[PDB]
Amino acid sequence: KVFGRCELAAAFKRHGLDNYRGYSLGNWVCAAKFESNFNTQATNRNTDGSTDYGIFQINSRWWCNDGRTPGSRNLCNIPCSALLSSDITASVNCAKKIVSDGNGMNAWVAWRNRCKGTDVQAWIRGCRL
Repeated sequence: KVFGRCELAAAFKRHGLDNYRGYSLGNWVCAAKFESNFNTQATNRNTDGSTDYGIFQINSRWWCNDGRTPGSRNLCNIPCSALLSSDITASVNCAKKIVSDGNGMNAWVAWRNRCKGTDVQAWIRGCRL
C-alpha cells in the first residue's frame, strides 16, 4: 500500500508515534517519505547481503528474519515480510524498539541526511489530526 501524507500521519499518531522518545510526528513522516516514499512494499538490498523492508526500511541483519541473512539477530522477532503489510502495526512496533536503541532516529540514514535539523513540521501541515 502507498500511503498519502496525511493518512500516514494519522495512522502514526493513532499508533502512538507522536513524540515517542521525543520525536515529533513530522520526524516520522519525513523519515518514511525518504526511506520508502510511503510504500509499505519497498525493499532494498545492501552490499552486505542484508535487505531493508517496508515503510521504515528496517534491516534484516538485526531486526527481522528473512531466511537469507546469515547471523540475523531478529530483535523484533518477526519475519521481514510482516513489515510489508498494508497494516503498519508491525513496522511501528519494530521502529519503536529501534529508536529506543540508543542512537535515536540517527539509525535511519535518510532521516539523518534529509530530515534532521529541517522544518519537519511541514510534513504534517494541513492534515486533520
